[PDB]
Amino acid sequence: APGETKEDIARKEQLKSLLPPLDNIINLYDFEYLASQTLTKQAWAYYSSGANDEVTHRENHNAYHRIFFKPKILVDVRKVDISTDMLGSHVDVPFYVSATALCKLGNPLEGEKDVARGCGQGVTKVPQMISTLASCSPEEIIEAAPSDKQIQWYQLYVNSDRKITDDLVKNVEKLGVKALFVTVDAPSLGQREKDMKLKFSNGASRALSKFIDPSLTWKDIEELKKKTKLPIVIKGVQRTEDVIKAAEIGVSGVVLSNQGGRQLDFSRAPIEVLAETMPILEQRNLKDKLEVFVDGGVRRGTDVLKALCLGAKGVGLGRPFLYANSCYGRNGVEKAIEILRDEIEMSMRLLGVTSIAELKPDLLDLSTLKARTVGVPNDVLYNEVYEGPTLTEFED
Amino acid sequence: PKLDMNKQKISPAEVAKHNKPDDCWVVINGYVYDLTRFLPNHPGGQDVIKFNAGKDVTAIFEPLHAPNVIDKYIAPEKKLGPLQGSMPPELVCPPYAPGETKEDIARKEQLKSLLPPLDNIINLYDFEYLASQTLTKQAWAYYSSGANDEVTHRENHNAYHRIFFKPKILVDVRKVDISTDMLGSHVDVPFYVSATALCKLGNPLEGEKDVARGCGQGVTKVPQMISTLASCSPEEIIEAAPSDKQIQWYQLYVNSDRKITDDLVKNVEKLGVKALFVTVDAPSLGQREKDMKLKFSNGASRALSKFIDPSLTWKDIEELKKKTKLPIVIKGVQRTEDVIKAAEIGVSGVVLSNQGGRQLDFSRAPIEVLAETMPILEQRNLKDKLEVFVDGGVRRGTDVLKALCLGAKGVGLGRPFLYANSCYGRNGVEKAIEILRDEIEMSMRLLGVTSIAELKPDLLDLSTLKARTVGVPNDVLYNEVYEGPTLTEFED
Ligand code: HEM
Ligand SMILES: Cc1cc2nc3c(=O)[nH]c(=O)nc-3n(C[C@H](O)[C@H](O)[C@H](O)COP(=O)(O)O)c2cc1C
Ligand SMILES: Cc1cc2nc3c(=O)[nH]c(=O)nc-3n(C[C@H](O)[C@H](O)[C@H](O)COP(=O)(O)O)c2cc1C
Repeated sequence: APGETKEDIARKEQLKSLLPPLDNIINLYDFEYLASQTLTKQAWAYYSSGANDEVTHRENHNAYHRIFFKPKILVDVRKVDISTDMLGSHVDVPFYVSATALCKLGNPLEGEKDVARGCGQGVTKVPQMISTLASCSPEEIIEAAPSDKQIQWYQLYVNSDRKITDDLVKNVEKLGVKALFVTVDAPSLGQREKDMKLKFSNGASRALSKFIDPSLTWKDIEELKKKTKLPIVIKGVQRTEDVIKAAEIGVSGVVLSNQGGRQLDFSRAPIEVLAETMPILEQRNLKDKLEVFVDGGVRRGTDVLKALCLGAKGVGLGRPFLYANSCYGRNGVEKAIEILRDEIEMSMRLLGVTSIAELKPDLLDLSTLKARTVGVPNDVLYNEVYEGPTLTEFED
Repeated sequence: PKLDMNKQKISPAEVAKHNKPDDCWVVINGYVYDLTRFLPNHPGGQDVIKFNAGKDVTAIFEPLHAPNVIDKYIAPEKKLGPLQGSMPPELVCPPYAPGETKEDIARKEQLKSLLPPLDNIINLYDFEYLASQTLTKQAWAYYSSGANDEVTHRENHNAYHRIFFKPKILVDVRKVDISTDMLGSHVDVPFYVSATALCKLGNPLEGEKDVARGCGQGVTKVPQMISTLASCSPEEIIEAAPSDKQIQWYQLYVNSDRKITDDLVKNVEKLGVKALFVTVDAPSLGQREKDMKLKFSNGASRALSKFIDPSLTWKDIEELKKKTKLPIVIKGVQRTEDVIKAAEIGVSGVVLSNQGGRQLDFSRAPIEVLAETMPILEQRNLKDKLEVFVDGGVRRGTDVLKALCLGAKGVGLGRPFLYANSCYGRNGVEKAIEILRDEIEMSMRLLGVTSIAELKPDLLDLSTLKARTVGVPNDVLYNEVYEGPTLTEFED
């Protein structure tokens, strides 16, 4: 606690349903606000933070905005269809809760259970990665799913102990789960400063966690494809050339990620990555060779749509659901599933197409995609004195 | 210093009569000195000694200059003779508090070990924030400011942000190696301490010495380039320095009295510093507004000083080269052609620097330069003729990294070690070091590489290097009118 000024009772009156009626809620940002000051300093830090200066973090969201829509007109759109298949499941929606370690932190009672409950409770059901570090037992989780259609997914951090892993691997292949997400981006953890900052007060490879095997490789991989039947997605790719390495070692999926930028500041945003990639995957003919996935930044229908439009087999969010959960639990979480589904939906029509398959790039103004500028330090001295036009008054 | 002479005598209200900065005598410690000559030529504005002339002064001189100061820069016969008795009070100078207010107590008692534990600091920025609350309205002023509209200084840093990474994945990075080597010696870390002047302002007490300490003492250890305008002597800073395998570099401002210089050099070469970095981007003293803005709440070329000689020229560097065994580095190059010229005279390296924005506002980011330049160095088959350095504005290891992949042999920080030393002294400095090295190692890891030679342009997303932008000066009236959307509530 101990940033926990008995103010846990500012927090308390807030949680203490100060929260609005879970349907006054309007977008994913709404969750996130309520989250930011009801959760614990400690939880909120863990969750919110990002690598160092938190550019890549923020950059991932913004890069969506170099991208604008060319939409399509007088296209009959009474009915739109928004579903698609991932790793040959077929899939309500085309986005996916994703793997968000320690939810017991903002959901003490329920944890990532409240998540699955969430992705299955509702007319809509969506996938789920299960962090290799949940607050819960894979079993404890994998069991609170209602619909037996709800799909489910293992993200896994290899180990040091090629044993413990070779165990969980099949331990989980035992319990159901339709694939493997190996999270390569995370040999060390990143220096998530908002965390450290209260984990006290309020040659140092102390920040390589040894759950993660900092020594992972393409062998260790081309291995594990053999030690299993499940498919494999390499979560955390960060360039073109690595992508091709999955393509060649012929694995299955990829996520273009950087862990919500919690990893390395000045990593690019995945949407940039996607965008340069996909088209190369035309000219090699590894075109269908590989499902590609994208994450982080994602807060709107539009975001998602854009991703798709660009190539994504499927798009992932963490935080949003992560807040969702921690304060309406599984209900919160499914409203989320609800929310984001509608944005996908209305936009789809205003966009002029009816199947996710119909989502091709030509629907995108992609001409500014690389306008990723840094302006010059505006002029302190002159702005300070300058003074602007003013609006007419009102009387007396 | 001292002198004594033997002979002369003198007086507690008749040398009170030279105050006219035309005719200038003063009394320092025991002794009396004719100024009139050196006046216009004295590093920190000339000015401050018009405004104090015909006094004692020790208040003012003592705690902020180098020792052997007199007995280096003045002739044996300005060294006039003893004061007999003293002088009366105003007519012996209280030092030296431009803008200070019995508030060096909001200050004092903030320093009031009120300052966090050194293990609390997490980046370079916090030193600077601390520093900024504790240092002296001038110590802050001076350390912190840059020329003019302060634009090259922010740009030096911001420029790093138009570079992004392309990291390598699945690479065994259990062990990584940030050491590298520089200019002949081999080094622990790929970056150094640039020279800063007067640290005794922020560390009134050991100044440049605690820096030498902070980079010698720990297990990771680092190159200190020493300023020709240190608060301490070099002798001091060099027999200050705790470690043997520690390494120290001299920065030269060449005097107009090319002798004084030639002695500086031979002497430093004897305490075996290891390189000389001749700083060339200060023929005039650039103009540091916030620092001026002090005096005034209390020429045309009052910015020259026979001290920093403003007429040094490649012939001069080429003639330096023959009087010395130390490798020469030219500090403050700002574009590709003067880099090649250095190459063509075969000096042994250059620093791309613009002194951290203090000199010429609208100098470039030395990052951007280095980018444009290095490849050029290739196409002239003049690749490794030349070690390239780079400074200004570097605040996180990713920065350092970005420069290394770019070709830099090495990178310098200035203020952060200053602010660090200032608040915290030698552990301050080391602590910084440590902070930085960790960042580097850690990101060097995330990037998918294990040693410094594997940093390379193939790791960088350069595609928006050049995107320095200026946005159209935009829309007070509309912005004023637009109400943006809004997040939901909680319920009273
Ligand atoms: C007599 C031989 C002297 C020598 C060799 C000398 C040398 C120096 C040097 C290297 C500096 C650092 C300034 C910078 O940032 O550019 C300095 C600054 C300073 N000097 Fe001296 N100085 C001398 C005499 C004096 C005298 C007579 C005074 C009378 C007060 C004086 C007062 C100061 C002060 C107050 C500063 C710091 C102010 C600032 O630049 O913000 N010095 N001097
Ligand atoms: C609080 C938190 C915990 C995370 N834990 C994991 C994890 O255990 N394993 C994993 O592969 N990704 C982890 N991630 C990364 C995500 O799966 C995902 O890449 C990310 O959140 C995408 O960005 P976004 O949150 O803004 O939507 C986590 C992210 C957050 C915010
Ligand atoms: C307070 C101060 C004093 C300086 N004095 C000198 C000096 O005497 N000689 C020199 O060559 N450079 C001097 N410099 C410039 C640097 O050595 C260096 O180029 C600069 O500090 C690099 O930028 P940074 O402070 O953003 O890291 C000084 C810089 C500062 C900030």
